[PDB]
Amino acid sequence: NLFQFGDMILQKTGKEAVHSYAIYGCYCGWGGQGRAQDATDRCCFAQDCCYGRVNDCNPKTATYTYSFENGDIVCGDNDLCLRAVCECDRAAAICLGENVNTYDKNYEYYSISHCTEESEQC
Amino acid sequence: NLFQFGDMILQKTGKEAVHSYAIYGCYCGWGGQGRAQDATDRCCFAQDCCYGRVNDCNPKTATYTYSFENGDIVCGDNDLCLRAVCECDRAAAICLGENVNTYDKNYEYYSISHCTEESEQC
Repeated sequence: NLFQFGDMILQKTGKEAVHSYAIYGCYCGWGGQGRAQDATDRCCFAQDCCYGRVNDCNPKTATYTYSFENGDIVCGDNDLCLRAVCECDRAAAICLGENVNTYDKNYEYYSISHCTEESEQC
Repeated sequence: NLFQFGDMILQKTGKEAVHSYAIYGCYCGWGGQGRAQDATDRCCFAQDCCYGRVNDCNPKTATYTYSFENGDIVCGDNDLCLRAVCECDRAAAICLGENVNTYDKNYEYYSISHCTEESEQC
């Protein structure tokens, strides 16, 4: 679920997701169309593609099992859907940590008016 | 996609989603666990259950066809998945409009610490 993903993001970026990623660019958090504004937004777009490939559960609300082993994120589910969602979140959180250096506050609160361009493809 | 849902929300509530719903309670926008804080949050929880029933597309990025006929929201897709996502958004936007009167700014920016309680069931 997104709060768990938010826990992963906190560990990898030091940022609270509800004040940042939840409203960043055209794809992070609330969005879904337009062009990914930068590397951070591209992580979110790739994660949405990833969610598109899990199977029968709702990624937003699927509550999975995970742990930090040292700093590494380890998904613990056996259940295929919970596990697949956890793997998408893990990968996306590492991607966000990798690109936190170029995080631009100017992309915060983007809305439909900034995200008109044709959507990205998976 | 969420920006289109945001367009529906704007028409029904007069509020810009990225500044409000996108970070409201335990279920609206960024969330997915805990207890729905109020009627508004319950709309979002029911919408997540609705998304759980559409079929093979990613609701966040599925770009559907809709129009306002007077004030009514009319989904125009033939495609089953796009249509089902549009119907979930339409229903959720009407629900949010119906409950805008009890919208509480105090539920804005809720995070995992406020949404610990056991999750709601569909």
